[PDB]
Amino acid sequence: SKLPLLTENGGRVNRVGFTRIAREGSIHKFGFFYEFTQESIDFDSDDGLM
Amino acid sequence: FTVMTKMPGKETADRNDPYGETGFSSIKWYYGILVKRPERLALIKTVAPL
Amino acid sequence: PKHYGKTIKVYEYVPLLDDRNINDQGIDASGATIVNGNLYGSSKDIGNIT
Repeated sequence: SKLPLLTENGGRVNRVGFTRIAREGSIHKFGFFYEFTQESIDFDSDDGLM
Repeated sequence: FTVMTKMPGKETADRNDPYGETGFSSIKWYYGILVKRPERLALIKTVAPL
Repeated sequence: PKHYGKTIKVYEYVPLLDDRNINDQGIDASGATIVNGNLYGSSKDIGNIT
């Protein structure tokens, strides 16, 4: 019932349209740290601690 | 398929629109089939699960 | 080796994300001192991790 049938005379029949969609996404910030003293490095038993 | 495109401008500027502010694009074709041996087309009709 | 007593010792370094990592260095995202300093440790729960 919806086929776009034309005739010999043409004319403005069977007009169509279009649409589009919008997607989105966002970024976020992260991080962490740790502290130490010089003595915790120099006098520690393990020289590969850091 | 025959595709006819007319962009807005002097291409579509006529006595019904001196400014040529609109365009269009159309597609048309002819199609038909000749069924020679209908008995060689087989069809089963059945219900389908949800 | 001789002249070192009867015992051998060795260190094991725990990963940061580990329930075995119990330390007092934890400061949370708000800047407040917290009991654990291993983030979510060994947890696999989405709610707890978030």
